[PDB]
Amino acid sequence: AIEVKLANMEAEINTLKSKLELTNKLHAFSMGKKSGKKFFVTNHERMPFSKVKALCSELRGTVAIPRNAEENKAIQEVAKTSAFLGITDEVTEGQFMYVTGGRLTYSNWKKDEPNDHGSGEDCVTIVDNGLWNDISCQKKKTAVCEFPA
Amino acid sequence: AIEVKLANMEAEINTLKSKLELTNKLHAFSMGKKSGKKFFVTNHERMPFSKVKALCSELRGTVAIPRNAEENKAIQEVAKTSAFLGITDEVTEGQFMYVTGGRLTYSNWKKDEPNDHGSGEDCVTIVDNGLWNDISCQKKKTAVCEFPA
Amino acid sequence: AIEVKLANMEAEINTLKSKLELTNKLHAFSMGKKSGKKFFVTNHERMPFSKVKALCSELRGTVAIPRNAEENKAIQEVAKTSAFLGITDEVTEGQFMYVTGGRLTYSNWKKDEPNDHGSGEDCVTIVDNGLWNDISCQKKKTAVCEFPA
Ligand SMILES: CO[C@@H]1O[C@H](CO)[C@@H](O[C@@H]2O[C@H](CO)[C@H](O)[C@H](O[C@]3(C(=O)O)C[C@H](O)[C@@H](NC(C)=O)[C@H]([C@H](O)[C@H](O)CO)O3)[C@H]2O)[C@H](O[C@@H]2O[C@@H](C)[C@@H](O)[C@@H](O)[C@@H]2O)[C@H]1NC(C)=O
Ligand SMILES: CO[C@@H]1O[C@H](CO)[C@@H](O[C@@H]2O[C@H](CO)[C@H](O)[C@H](O[C@]3(C(=O)O)C[C@H](O)[C@@H](NC(C)=O)[C@H]([C@H](O)[C@H](O)CO)O3)[C@H]2O)[C@H](O[C@@H]2O[C@@H](C)[C@@H](O)[C@@H](O)[C@@H]2O)[C@H]1NC(C)=O
Ligand SMILES: CC(=O)N[C@@H]1[C@@H](O[C@@H]2O[C@@H](C)[C@@H](O)[C@@H](O)[C@@H]2O)[C@H](O[C@@H]2O[C@H](CO)[C@H](O)[C@H](O[C@]3(C(=O)O)C[C@H](O)[C@@H](NC(C)=O)[C@H]([C@H](O)[C@H](O)CO)O3)[C@H]2O)[C@@H](CO)O[C@H]1O
Ligand SMILES: [Ca+2]
Ligand SMILES: [Ca+2]
Ligand SMILES: [Ca+2]
Ligand SMILES: [Ca+2]
Ligand SMILES: [Ca+2]
Ligand SMILES: [Ca+2]
Ligand SMILES: [Ca+2]
Ligand SMILES: [Ca+2]
Ligand SMILES: [Ca+2]
Ligand SMILES: [Ca+2]
Ligand SMILES: [Cl-]
Ligand SMILES: [Cl-]
Ligand SMILES: [Cl-]
Repeated sequence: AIEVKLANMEAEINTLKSKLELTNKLHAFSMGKKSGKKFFVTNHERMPFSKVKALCSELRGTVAIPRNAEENKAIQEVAKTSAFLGITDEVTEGQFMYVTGGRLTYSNWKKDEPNDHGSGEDCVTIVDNGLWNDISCQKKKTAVCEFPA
Repeated sequence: AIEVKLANMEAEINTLKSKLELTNKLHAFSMGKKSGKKFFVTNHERMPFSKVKALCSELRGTVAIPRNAEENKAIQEVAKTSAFLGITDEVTEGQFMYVTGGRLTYSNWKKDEPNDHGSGEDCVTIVDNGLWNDISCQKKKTAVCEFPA
Repeated sequence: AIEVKLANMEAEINTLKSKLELTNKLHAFSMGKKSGKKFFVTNHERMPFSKVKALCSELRGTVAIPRNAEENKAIQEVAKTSAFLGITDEVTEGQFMYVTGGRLTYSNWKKDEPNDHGSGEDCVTIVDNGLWNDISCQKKKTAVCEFPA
């Protein structure tokens, strides 16, 4: 009994792992994930940058980061309203870095941005026209998480 | 060896349990669940109150209940049409109680309601405007379930 | 004690099986699944018929098939644009069959369709008004899958 029951349970676990993987595939599909492309998801809730970071991390994702014009538009369509991007110059003023590390490979700043206006702006929002503007990380913007391709 | 196989399998199970919980979190988020707020969801099907109660229970949820104006609006936008609420006055006419227990606190009655019209109306529906109207439980209204915050 | 650990593992696995099924049920409900009815899902991605079939099959579903006017309207609403249906006359020109087997019964062909235009058209697409047209399986249309009732 012992060894047989153990061997079976191993098959039971393997079966459940496959089922859960398929469930995740179906869930990603319904969330709009295109084949071989990373995808963006939002609950349409507005919150400060720190809360967005924590939220996406818990979901094992990251704050949405556009690496090109296509992805920039994609985020825009998902968010619908101004949302935070996973880009800040919190570590060193003037040096915008990805929250995942590294300097920007792609940008789409509005004229005269980023300006660190007034009291300061260390976060980035993608406006309702695709251009970027740095804003206060304390302002409440739409939470948009990104998941791997 | 057996003890090692067993320990290793317990580890796989814990990981799988954590992974499914993550799947649940991401799903709720994609469906609009806000931070620290109850999750309201509908399949847009209209049915009698008894079926709504049965359906939500099968999903391990309950018929949506607005505890305040904020939740009332949240349910209003998920339903979009007239939907049953988890409130009835079947025990003592005029005394509305939540299906999960307790006396009705927050209410948002429409003018001249509740009127227990005709043969009697013991269920409650949140109509398009967000206001409430008492209606026969046998009538078919949208099914909206609620899950914990 | 080995046997005690084994029995707990079985209870852990069975609890996990039930929870995964609850997750699947809740996901179907959120996707608009009506009681005792099959449901449809789409990621809004356009691809050739062979790709759609492969995708749905991988998710344990099939390319959407309207068996009546109700299902047709439902698919039309999910798709939003022209999408492939799980119906083709690839095996024998002129005789449309469901990808899962059997000859086509209910149909909703547009005026003067099907016409196997030019070199040929063996796949079927549901257009914006809900009517059908036969087209090349090589063309890219929205991927819409159906899952069991
Ligand atoms: C004066 O106050 C208002 O009076 C009207 C009419 O009595 C109420 O609306 C009726 O509500 C009853 C609920 O028991 C029914 O829904 C009536 O509707 C039908 C019906 O019985 O199903 C619709 C049928 O199509 C109709 N038959 C035909 C052949 O047309 C049928 C007959 O006319 C009826 O049997 C004759 O007695 O009537 C409604 O007309 C108002 O109640 C409010 O609105 C309704 C629609 C419900 O939502 C109630 O919960 C509301 O209180 C009532 N309003 C107030 C403020 O008192
Ligand atoms: C009178 O009957 C009607 O005839 C027209 C013209 O042939 C059909 O429309 C064509 O259908 C074919 C189906 O294979 C293609 O969709 C044609 O479209 C293209 C194409 O071949 O992809 C579009 C290309 O952009 C175009 N090329 C350029 C450079 O512009 C190309 C060329 O014109 C063509 O290849 C030259 O050889 O045409 C359609 O024009 C009608 O078919 C029906 O409507 C179309 C749009 C499809 O939905 C078909 O499945 C429909 O049956 C046809 N209608 C009927 C009722 O018989
Ligand atoms: C190109 C440029 O430099 N433009 C300047 C404006 O900044 C641009 O637009 C604003 C809206 C932001 O998007 C910037 O990122 C962008 O560069 C600038 O506008 C002012 O910017 C500051 C940024 O620190 C701020 O957004 C001002 O709005 C608020 C504020 O957040 O501080 C909005 C608050 O709701 C409001 N408070 C209340 C209680 O209503 C405050 C409040 O009025 C001030 O704190 C009072 O001191 O303002 C926004 O106006 C503009 C300002 O002069 O200058 C442009 O050159
Ligand atoms: Ca700074
Ligand atoms: Ca700055
Ligand atoms: Ca700025
Ligand atoms: Ca009564
Ligand atoms: Ca009553
Ligand atoms: Ca009434
Ligand atoms: Ca053919
Ligand atoms: Ca012809
Ligand atoms: Ca053909
Ligand atoms: Ca045709
Ligand atoms: Cl800041
Ligand atoms: Cl009643
Ligand atoms: Cl073809």
